[PDB]
Amino acid sequence: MKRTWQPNRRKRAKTHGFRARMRTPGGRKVLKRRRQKGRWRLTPAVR
Amino acid sequence: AVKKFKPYTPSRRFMTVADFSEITKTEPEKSLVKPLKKTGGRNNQGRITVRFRGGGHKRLYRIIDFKRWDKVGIPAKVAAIEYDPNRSARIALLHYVDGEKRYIIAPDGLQVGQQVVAGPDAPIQVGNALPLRFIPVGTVVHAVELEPKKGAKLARAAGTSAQIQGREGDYVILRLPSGELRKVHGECYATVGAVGNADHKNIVLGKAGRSRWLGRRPHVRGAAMNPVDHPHGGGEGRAPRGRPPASPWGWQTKGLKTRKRRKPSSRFIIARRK
RNA sequence: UCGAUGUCGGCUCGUCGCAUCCUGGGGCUGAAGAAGGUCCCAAGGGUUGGGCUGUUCGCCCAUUAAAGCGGCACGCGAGCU
RNA sequence: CGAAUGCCGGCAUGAGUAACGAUAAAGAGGGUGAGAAUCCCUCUCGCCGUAAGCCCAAGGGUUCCUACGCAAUGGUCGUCAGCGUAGGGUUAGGCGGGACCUAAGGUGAAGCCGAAAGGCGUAGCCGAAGGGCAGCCGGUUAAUAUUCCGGCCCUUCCCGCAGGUGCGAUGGGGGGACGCUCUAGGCUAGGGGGACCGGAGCCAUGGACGAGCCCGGCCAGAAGCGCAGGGUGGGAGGUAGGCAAAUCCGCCUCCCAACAAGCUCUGCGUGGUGGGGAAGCCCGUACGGGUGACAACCCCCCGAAGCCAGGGAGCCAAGAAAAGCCUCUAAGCACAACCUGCGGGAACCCGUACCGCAAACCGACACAGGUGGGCGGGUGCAAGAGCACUCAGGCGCGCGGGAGAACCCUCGCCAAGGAACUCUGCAAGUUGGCCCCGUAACUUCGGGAGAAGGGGUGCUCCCUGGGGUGAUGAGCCCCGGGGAGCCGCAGUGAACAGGCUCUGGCGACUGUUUACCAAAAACACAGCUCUCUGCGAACUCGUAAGAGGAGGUAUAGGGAGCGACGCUUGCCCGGUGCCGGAAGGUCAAGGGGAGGGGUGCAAGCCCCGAACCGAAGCCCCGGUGAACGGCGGCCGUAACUAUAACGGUCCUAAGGUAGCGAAAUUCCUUGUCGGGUAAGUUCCGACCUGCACGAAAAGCGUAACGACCGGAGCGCUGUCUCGGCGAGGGACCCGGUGAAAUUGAACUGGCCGUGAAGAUGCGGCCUACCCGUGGCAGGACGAAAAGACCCCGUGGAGCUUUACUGCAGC
RNA sequence: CGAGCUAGCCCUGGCCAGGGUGAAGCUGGGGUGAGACCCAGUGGAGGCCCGAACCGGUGGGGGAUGCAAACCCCUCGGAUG
RNA sequence: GUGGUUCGUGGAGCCAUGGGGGAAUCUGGGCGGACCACCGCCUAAGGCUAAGUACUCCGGGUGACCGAUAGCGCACCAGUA
RNA sequence: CGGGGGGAACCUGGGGAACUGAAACAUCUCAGUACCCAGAGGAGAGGAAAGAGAAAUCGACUCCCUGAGUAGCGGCGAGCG
RNA sequence: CGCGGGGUGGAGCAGCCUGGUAGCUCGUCGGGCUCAUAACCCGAAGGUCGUCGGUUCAAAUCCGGCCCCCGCAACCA
RNA sequence: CCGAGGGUAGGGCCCGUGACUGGGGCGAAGUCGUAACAAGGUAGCUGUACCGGAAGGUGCGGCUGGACACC
RNA sequence: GUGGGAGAGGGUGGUGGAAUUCCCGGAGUAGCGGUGAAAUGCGCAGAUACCGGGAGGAACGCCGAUGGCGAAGGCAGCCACCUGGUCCACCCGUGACGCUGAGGCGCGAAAGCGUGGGGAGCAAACCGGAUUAGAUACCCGGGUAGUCCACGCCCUAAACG
Ligand SMILES: [Mg+2]
Ligand SMILES: [Mg+2]
Ligand SMILES: [Mg+2]
Ligand SMILES: [Mg+2]
Ligand SMILES: [Mg+2]
Ligand SMILES: [Mg+2]
Ligand SMILES: [Mg+2]
Ligand SMILES: [Mg+2]
Ligand SMILES: [Mg+2]
Ligand SMILES: [Mg+2]
Ligand SMILES: [Mg+2]
Ligand SMILES: [Mg+2]
Ligand SMILES: [Mg+2]
Ligand SMILES: [Mg+2]
Ligand SMILES: [Mg+2]
Ligand SMILES: [Mg+2]
Ligand SMILES: [Mg+2]
Ligand SMILES: [Mg+2]
Ligand SMILES: [Mg+2]
Ligand SMILES: [Mg+2]
Ligand SMILES: [Mg+2]
Ligand SMILES: [Mg+2]
Ligand SMILES: [Mg+2]
Ligand SMILES: [Mg+2]
Ligand SMILES: [Mg+2]
Ligand SMILES: [Mg+2]
Ligand SMILES: [Mg+2]
Ligand SMILES: [Mg+2]
Ligand SMILES: [Mg+2]
Ligand SMILES: [Mg+2]
Ligand SMILES: [Mg+2]
Ligand SMILES: [Mg+2]
Ligand SMILES: [Mg+2]
Ligand SMILES: [Mg+2]
Ligand SMILES: [Mg+2]
Ligand SMILES: [Mg+2]
Ligand SMILES: [Mg+2]
Ligand SMILES: [Mg+2]
Ligand SMILES: [Mg+2]
Ligand SMILES: [Mg+2]
Ligand SMILES: [Mg+2]
Ligand SMILES: [Mg+2]
Ligand SMILES: [Mg+2]
Ligand SMILES: [Mg+2]
Ligand SMILES: [Mg+2]
Ligand SMILES: [Mg+2]
Ligand SMILES: [Mg+2]
Ligand SMILES: [Mg+2]
Ligand SMILES: [Mg+2]
Ligand SMILES: [Mg+2]
Ligand SMILES: [Mg+2]
Ligand SMILES: [Mg+2]
Ligand SMILES: [Mg+2]
Ligand SMILES: [Mg+2]
Ligand SMILES: [Mg+2]
Ligand SMILES: [Mg+2]
Ligand SMILES: [Mg+2]
Ligand SMILES: [Mg+2]
Ligand SMILES: [Mg+2]
Ligand SMILES: [Mg+2]
Ligand SMILES: [Mg+2]
Ligand SMILES: [Mg+2]
Ligand SMILES: [Mg+2]
Ligand SMILES: [Mg+2]
Ligand SMILES: [Mg+2]
Ligand SMILES: [Mg+2]
Ligand SMILES: [Mg+2]
Ligand SMILES: [Mg+2]
Ligand SMILES: [Mg+2]
Ligand SMILES: [Mg+2]
Ligand SMILES: [Mg+2]
Ligand SMILES: [Mg+2]
Ligand SMILES: [Mg+2]
Ligand SMILES: [Mg+2]
Ligand SMILES: [Mg+2]
Ligand SMILES: [Mg+2]
Ligand SMILES: [Mg+2]
Ligand SMILES: [Mg+2]
Ligand SMILES: [Mg+2]
Ligand SMILES: [Mg+2]
Ligand SMILES: [Mg+2]
Ligand SMILES: [Mg+2]
Ligand SMILES: [Mg+2]
Ligand SMILES: [Mg+2]
Ligand SMILES: [Mg+2]
Ligand SMILES: [Mg+2]
Ligand SMILES: [Mg+2]
Ligand SMILES: [Mg+2]
Ligand SMILES: [Mg+2]
Ligand SMILES: [Mg+2]
Ligand SMILES: [Mg+2]
Ligand SMILES: [Mg+2]
Ligand SMILES: [Mg+2]
Ligand SMILES: [Mg+2]
Ligand SMILES: [Mg+2]
Ligand SMILES: [Mg+2]
Ligand SMILES: [Mg+2]
Ligand SMILES: [Mg+2]
Ligand SMILES: [Mg+2]
Ligand SMILES: [Mg+2]
Ligand SMILES: [Mg+2]
Ligand SMILES: [Mg+2]
Ligand SMILES: [Mg+2]
Ligand SMILES: [Mg+2]
Ligand SMILES: [Mg+2]
Ligand SMILES: [Mg+2]
Ligand SMILES: [Mg+2]
Ligand SMILES: [Mg+2]
Ligand SMILES: [Mg+2]
Ligand SMILES: [Mg+2]
Ligand SMILES: [Mg+2]
Ligand SMILES: [Mg+2]
Ligand SMILES: [Mg+2]
Ligand SMILES: [Mg+2]
Ligand SMILES: [Mg+2]
Ligand SMILES: [Mg+2]
Ligand SMILES: [Mg+2]
Ligand SMILES: [Mg+2]
Ligand SMILES: [Mg+2]
Ligand SMILES: [Mg+2]
Ligand SMILES: [Mg+2]
Ligand SMILES: [Mg+2]
Ligand SMILES: [Mg+2]
Ligand SMILES: [Mg+2]
Ligand SMILES: [Mg+2]
Ligand SMILES: [Mg+2]
Ligand SMILES: [Mg+2]
Ligand SMILES: [Mg+2]
Ligand SMILES: [Mg+2]
Ligand SMILES: [Mg+2]
Ligand SMILES: [Mg+2]
Ligand SMILES: [Mg+2]
Ligand SMILES: [Mg+2]
Ligand SMILES: [Mg+2]
Ligand SMILES: [Mg+2]
Ligand SMILES: [Mg+2]
Ligand SMILES: [Mg+2]
Ligand SMILES: [Mg+2]
Ligand SMILES: [Mg+2]
Ligand SMILES: [Mg+2]
Ligand SMILES: [Mg+2]
Ligand SMILES: [Mg+2]
Ligand SMILES: [Mg+2]
Ligand SMILES: [Mg+2]
Ligand SMILES: [Mg+2]
Ligand SMILES: [Mg+2]
Ligand SMILES: [Mg+2]
Ligand SMILES: [Mg+2]
Ligand SMILES: [Mg+2]
Ligand SMILES: [Mg+2]
Ligand SMILES: [Mg+2]
Ligand SMILES: [Mg+2]
Ligand SMILES: [Mg+2]
Ligand SMILES: [Mg+2]
Ligand SMILES: [Mg+2]
Ligand SMILES: [Mg+2]
Ligand SMILES: [Mg+2]
Ligand SMILES: [Mg+2]
Ligand SMILES: [Mg+2]
Ligand SMILES: [Mg+2]
Ligand SMILES: [Mg+2]
Repeated sequence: MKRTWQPNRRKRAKTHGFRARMRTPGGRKVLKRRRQKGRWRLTPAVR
Repeated sequence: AVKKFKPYTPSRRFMTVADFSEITKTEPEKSLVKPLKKTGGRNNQGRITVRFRGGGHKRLYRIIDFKRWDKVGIPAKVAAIEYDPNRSARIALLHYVDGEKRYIIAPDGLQVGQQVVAGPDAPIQVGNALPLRFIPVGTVVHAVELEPKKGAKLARAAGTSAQIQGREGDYVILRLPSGELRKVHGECYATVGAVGNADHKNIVLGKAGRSRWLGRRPHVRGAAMNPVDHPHGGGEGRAPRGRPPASPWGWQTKGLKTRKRRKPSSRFIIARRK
């Protein structure tokens, strides 16, 4: 039956993207935390 | 007057369609005078601020002329009477001698082919438009400005009209289609006649779906809802209203007068429909 | 027994008690015969089909030698419903 | 450390157990190899064929191709692979995106708002599966190809030359530019037939050398033409509108055309030309290469939903924008610039392999699930994308071999009976397509209706009607009509394809719902009523700005009940709510300063503070029932008896009207009577003693409708009496792979006792050699879930209100 | 941090074999003082009918350490709204 | 009308200020806990100002700190799979 | 010419909870804590008396000790201080 | 069993709360008006207050027991 | 072939009959009122509508088959 | 036919004044209404009676008759338009063209009905006051359908001379 992951490469980038985060103070913090933790990807990689 | 159908379906029986024989044009509208529009019921927050709205036919918005006065004195000939989906009434196409085209909301008994003018000058004849001060008392009248040079607000809807009871100072006394009695300023343009398509009130939607075409979505009663949702709901196997009847937001809906008290507008009203 | 002992009825499969419905055997009778009454012995076997109701029960139809009453976590849901 | 259903890890038990993932299906021969049911090749057999074939978009990301590999991955095996290692492989001015347009939305000079972060917002900008734009047919590679090659077309920039013209834009105007259903004429795609054209070969097994059989009979193609279409009037005058300017467009008038007549654009066709080009046979292929050939290359018919395309009609719910494009003028320039034609040159970035209904995507899996667009051939059956078989193509579903128990699942059939089964005909069965005959109550006249019930149904020969395309002719195709016959149990001969009727309840109806235990009588619904709302509307969201409402304006918009339609919807305004009420009463801050206090020598400073004036609200006065709601008790009475039209008396704000009533409501109750049945707690019809119906939380009906729920009959049945047999897939046996919950340890019997009250484990007695396999579930108070019920906890949470106390709002 | 599931709305595209029924209108005849009307033809309406795709999810069986954390078979609802 | 202080409206001053009213310049103004007198303190409505203080990404030194189930989550290519 | 953004913790400022405690709970506590925002730096804040507050006394600010769990504050409760 | 109100001239109601006295309508009886009857007028009569205890000086009145009456409740199971 | 008739299916009409139900007729002396007959004590009757135990009342319109004081 | 007549004959559109009700304004005070008598009601929150203003609906006083017109039902302020019947005069035309009329068609007071409007006065039903034994009546105070208009039905009557 239809499930919860229906990948679409564009939806991913406008949602969890890098300029998405950068646009909002909640999201700038997301990067901040992610970066401070030493995360290898700061933001999902989408092809 | 009101097309009716044989009942070759259920809901074809009581269904009733407007008589369109008034329509002289169809499938325009003058492509120069109209943009598009949209909404959803939702406001700029993405939020439903008016419930039960959406679906319903695509519509082009015919731009129409609620100031007749910017054009004082230039007559115009009535080219067509066509179908405005954005209102109860029908719009009249009029070509001015200016060569300018405008839409007007079409009065009952406005003939395609006749001439209309607007200004203090004007003959008191259907379709013309004047300052209120220059219309003779008793004249029934429609598309009225509430304030000078601000556009036609009052009596625009199919079959509506208004009446001049008298005159007081800079103000004339008007009976509105509500029946309320109001003082409107002398200088306010108004166009003589009633609005027509009067038979509007007699159409019978007749099936559910036809209510959807007008973009009205279903209306669910508090009465059948749970308490989170509405002041009427729960406990069921039905229930009376169990309290004085309320809106979803909780204020009372039979009798409560919601007009603000301290409005300056108040010293310009004399009566009741609200 | 609440860190679970699934609850009515039906179906299936039974098994047991006897305070015996039938059949066998008896005493008494207000037992002429036939047929009953009532009590005694007796658990070997047997104890119908159907209408109504979820019903157990009960009422009813048509038969029967008879159309017994109880126990088994109101026997039986790691057997079904 | 021994316990925490402890934590982390290791290893046991179940156990060689269950499974090994669609019942489309396999067999052999040969090859390779250490090793073969499982890899390769052939032959045979089966499965898909509106697909299980082919193409596109997502998404995936090297899975593609080839060589060498087999440890793991693969539910077995693997010599194979989507797996390991390595090497190769994706080629574009024209296909898709971008150096174009704008849509919702987003963002946002201006501006607005907000403690901060930020929210908004005209224009602009961004944003596409929409608008716009120039490539078609072959061939080639192990692997890409409208990308490379061959062939024939085309577009935009730059520069030049020639000719032409008031040139000129971001500004004006036109256009772009539009719905749904039905649909004309002509074409094309595709398809069938041909006695005609081309072709290896074939005569089998009784017959056939044949107008036999089998295979093929096309594809792209500028200009020109031809056919079918789309679009489209011409000229002058006047002009005050299209925020400047127009010569353009709008409007008025005059003059010829009504017509594609022209001009113009597009479809097909034909086109110089380029290219394909079967069976079969030989060879050799994860595959496809020679020949067949010098291939043929044509007629007829069927025919789109595609094309001409902005076609046509009808209807109402009334059906994007912006650029490209054309025009018009403005500055500015008229050397320029633009326009047309020709010519040279210039033409960037990114995608391009492969999977794609799936073993490569979403589902932890090589998961019976889910996934958008296009093509999707043949025959037969009324049609069809249905169904059966079948082409191209693809597959036999990555454990097998046997056996032929119980039992299970899926399926076939049955004497006599026919619902007796059972909560219930649940389930199965009957019915079944088409044509013709025929068809009731009732009805809102449409319906009810496929009502019901019937008859027909194939093959052959004979005569005949109209249509299409040709010609008004044959031939091909379509729709028929009448007559005589043959065969079987049977002609919708297989497959797909309603069982019907009577009658109640509830909801008018089509719709909607608890994703994943309820599809309903619940919600919605047209429609009725009340109520608010004069427009900077009420209402909603927001702190605001702002927005929705609505670019709407009372024939509108918001709230609330009711719920098609019919006939109706009674009485009560005492309480509550709302509505109205310019008096009155009370009432907060404030105004007022009678009088009183502190202190100071004092001038003073300072603190109280009564009268009285002083909102909303409340009180008070009314109103108001499709506002919250509410609509009696006891006692007597008629010349049989009964019963009470009638009276009496208490209380009320007023005492339940009409309808209906043992009801989706009736406790007593299986009320009583009638009906149906041999028998009826249900069902239907009555009565009325309505525990405890009753009129928009509507009353009573109502044709039609319903996967709703109840009752009854016909038909038919394995539902049953009552079982039997048969099929296949498991189950069993053999080889390969091999889990799980659970598990204090076990050397784990019956009875009668006992015991924390239900003992394998204590007492007595009885019985009992050791160990398994297939089976059934009585027991281990069997597994699972720290019982959801119940109570406890001064535990939570959702909900309500005339609980308390705040807050928003007003 | 989430509307890549699910709910509603907005913008822009697409899909719905085949059959059946035969509304208004139009035309013609009848009718009449003129009508309403009637009949025949044409016509092609509809939250109309049957039924694939598609969308569902009625009843029953199977599954229940599943093929599957909602599946499978049979049947069944809608199918121009 | 509130906030701060130990100050929760209390006899509630002080410091601060959202609203209303609203001065003076040394004989002027603030304070010593309501207010008054006396007696004292101090000079608001402009600004800057080292050091003594806080902390530990980083470098060092030290440990009756751990020794791979410890010690950081990471002794190991870990904020990784 | 300058600004913008980043920095483990530390600092100032704008805003600012609840569980909890009070063995229920409103004032009160937790607590101006957590957290969000803006700013600053290697520190930051503060700072040169319209101060204290009884002595005719001390002299800017900050940090430690003590004063002191004192003065007080408080459903005069819990507790705060 | 449970909670709540109740029982008073023939009928139907007050009175009891807060002790001292029994009241209102109808009916009944006597008289009147009328041919007559009812209506109507004038007069009367009738009750130990469910019952049995108890409290007080005194009980329809306040307390208890039994008998009845109406109402309410009987849920999770 | 047609054919008495039999059988299956669906209609029409007519009779009988049915819990109960509706009103009607009739019945020496039942209960309730007084509608009508005299201006019948509200003139009557009337079609229609609503209401009421009952006769009846009231609305609207109609008919006469109803009308010596007095303002 | 010609010429002339009377008339609330019918349909459409307008329009006038009296009065009633309500609203506003002024003035003014203690009652008003109503009956058989009263009460309910209305009134010091300023009624009634008076003047001024405005809104709205219905019906047309005198003329009016004991009259006119129409087939009937029916028809009454004024004006215009469209239109029916009918009488008189003259003897001009046609030349029995007549009468009646089962069916059919049409009209048809009031009430009633449907969908809209409109709603002042009136007023079934309803409520209250009074009368009565009682009163679901008569009288009085309120009062909704209806009364009016458009369209569409219904088709009755002491539709009577
Ligand atoms: Mg997941
Ligand atoms: Mg995408
Ligand atoms: Mg890295
Ligand atoms: Mg937003
Ligand atoms: Mg609703
Ligand atoms: Mg609900
Ligand atoms: Mg919510
Ligand atoms: Mg609520
Ligand atoms: Mg409620
Ligand atoms: Mg409930
Ligand atoms: Mg209820
Ligand atoms: Mg338990
Ligand atoms: Mg257990
Ligand atoms: Mg015995
Ligand atoms: Mg004997
Ligand atoms: Mg025995
Ligand atoms: Mg029983
Ligand atoms: Mg029996
Ligand atoms: Mg049991
Ligand atoms: Mg079970
Ligand atoms: Mg059971
Ligand atoms: Mg068990
Ligand atoms: Mg221990
Ligand atoms: Mg466990
Ligand atoms: Mg093992
Ligand atoms: Mg085993
Ligand atoms: Mg096995
Ligand atoms: Mg397999
Ligand atoms: Mg070999
Ligand atoms: Mg096929
Ligand atoms: Mg490969
Ligand atoms: Mg291997
Ligand atoms: Mg393997
Ligand atoms: Mg460029
Ligand atoms: Mg753009
Ligand atoms: Mg923004
Ligand atoms: Mg695009
Ligand atoms: Mg392109
Ligand atoms: Mg190609
Ligand atoms: Mg064909
Ligand atoms: Mg031969
Ligand atoms: Mg060609
Ligand atoms: Mg011009
Ligand atoms: Mg201009
Ligand atoms: Mg060609
Ligand atoms: Mg067209
Ligand atoms: Mg055309
Ligand atoms: Mg030009
Ligand atoms: Mg110039
Ligand atoms: Mg490629
Ligand atoms: Mg699939
Ligand atoms: Mg597909
Ligand atoms: Mg594959
Ligand atoms: Mg994958
Ligand atoms: Mg899964
Ligand atoms: Mg597999
Ligand atoms: Mg799959
Ligand atoms: Mg997968
Ligand atoms: Mg699909
Ligand atoms: Mg077929
Ligand atoms: Mg197709
Ligand atoms: Mg098929
Ligand atoms: Mg096997
Ligand atoms: Mg077998
Ligand atoms: Mg049989
Ligand atoms: Mg039979
Ligand atoms: Mg039963
Ligand atoms: Mg069935
Ligand atoms: Mg019938
Ligand atoms: Mg049939
Ligand atoms: Mg035959
Ligand atoms: Mg044959
Ligand atoms: Mg043809
Ligand atoms: Mg079939
Ligand atoms: Mg069928
Ligand atoms: Mg029933
Ligand atoms: Mg329904
Ligand atoms: Mg629902
Ligand atoms: Mg659920
Ligand atoms: Mg569900
Ligand atoms: Mg359903
Ligand atoms: Mg379901
Ligand atoms: Mg707000
Ligand atoms: Mg708008
Ligand atoms: Mg309802
Ligand atoms: Mg209902
Ligand atoms: Mg009511
Ligand atoms: Mg009543
Ligand atoms: Mg009330
Ligand atoms: Mg009141
Ligand atoms: Mg009230
Ligand atoms: Mg006052
Ligand atoms: Mg003193
Ligand atoms: Mg007040
Ligand atoms: Mg009152
Ligand atoms: Mg008697
Ligand atoms: Mg009953
Ligand atoms: Mg019964
Ligand atoms: Mg009941
Ligand atoms: Mg009962
Ligand atoms: Mg019944
Ligand atoms: Mg009810
Ligand atoms: Mg109600
Ligand atoms: Mg009913
Ligand atoms: Mg019904
Ligand atoms: Mg349905
Ligand atoms: Mg249903
Ligand atoms: Mg069987
Ligand atoms: Mg042993
Ligand atoms: Mg024991
Ligand atoms: Mg022992
Ligand atoms: Mg067992
Ligand atoms: Mg057990
Ligand atoms: Mg527990
Ligand atoms: Mg407590
Ligand atoms: Mg609690
Ligand atoms: Mg979505
Ligand atoms: Mg079709
Ligand atoms: Mg069709
Ligand atoms: Mg159709
Ligand atoms: Mg349909
Ligand atoms: Mg789907
Ligand atoms: Mg199902
Ligand atoms: Mg589903
Ligand atoms: Mg099972
Ligand atoms: Mg449907
Ligand atoms: Mg269907
Ligand atoms: Mg269809
Ligand atoms: Mg639609
Ligand atoms: Mg404070
Ligand atoms: Mg306090
Ligand atoms: Mg203080
Ligand atoms: Mg001084
Ligand atoms: Mg001073
Ligand atoms: Mg100060
Ligand atoms: Mg001081
Ligand atoms: Mg002091
Ligand atoms: Mg000082
Ligand atoms: Mg360090
Ligand atoms: Mg470690
Ligand atoms: Mg170690
Ligand atoms: Mg670790
Ligand atoms: Mg702070
Ligand atoms: Mg606490
Ligand atoms: Mg506590
Ligand atoms: Mg608590
Ligand atoms: Mg604090
Ligand atoms: Mg510093
Ligand atoms: Mg504190
Ligand atoms: Mg007497
Ligand atoms: Mg309960
Ligand atoms: Mg009378
Ligand atoms: Mg009388
Ligand atoms: Mg009388
Ligand atoms: Mg009356
Ligand atoms: Mg006249
Ligand atoms: Mg003559
Ligand atoms: Mg003659
Ligand atoms: Mg009439
Ligand atoms: Mg009338
Ligand atoms: Mg009288």
